[PDB]
Amino acid sequence: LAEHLLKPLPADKQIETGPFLEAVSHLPPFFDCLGSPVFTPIKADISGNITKIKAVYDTNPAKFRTLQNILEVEKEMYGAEWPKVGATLALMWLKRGLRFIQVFLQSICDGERDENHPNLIRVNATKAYEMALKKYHGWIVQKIFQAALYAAPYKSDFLKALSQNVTEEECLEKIRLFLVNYTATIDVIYEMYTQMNAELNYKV
Repeated sequence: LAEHLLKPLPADKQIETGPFLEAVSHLPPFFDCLGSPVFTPIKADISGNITKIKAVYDTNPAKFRTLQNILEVEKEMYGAEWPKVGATLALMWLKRGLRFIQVFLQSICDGERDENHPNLIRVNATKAYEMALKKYHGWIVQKIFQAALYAAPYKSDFLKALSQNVTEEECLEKIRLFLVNYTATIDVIYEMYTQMNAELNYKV
């Protein structure tokens, strides 16, 4: 996780597309090590969106140099169907998966727990869900998330699975290091969606 740090934001806060895609491509693999087939479609959703944005970038790397460039080019290129089209739409859903991961990891690092059930991660995952995804899901997918939640590993096991023979405390400090530029980048992407009026609130 500290092997594939995101770059810091440059001074103009424009995120280069190519390095962003390379960086977040390291995230989906972690899903194969959570110990459950329940995670397979989740991995596919995030990976799928990365692939869709990459395929749009690959057509013209210079025109799509930055994430901002993607949104503004597609707005011009598509007309009325935008922002519900192309790499803009894929990144809109990608950012919510990335924010989910962010809120979950930060919650774990901040020592948030259920006193009653201390070695579970259900409260951390639930907070992350509420903050990033829930309002974009209809009732059925919410019900599926609730069920899926029970495939979650124990906290102790989750942390050991992300790690080297290293203490839990060491592993968390490494996660905190990863979260610095990760959080800043996602925040800038959310801000970009707001400024460009590209955010949509349809539920699935």
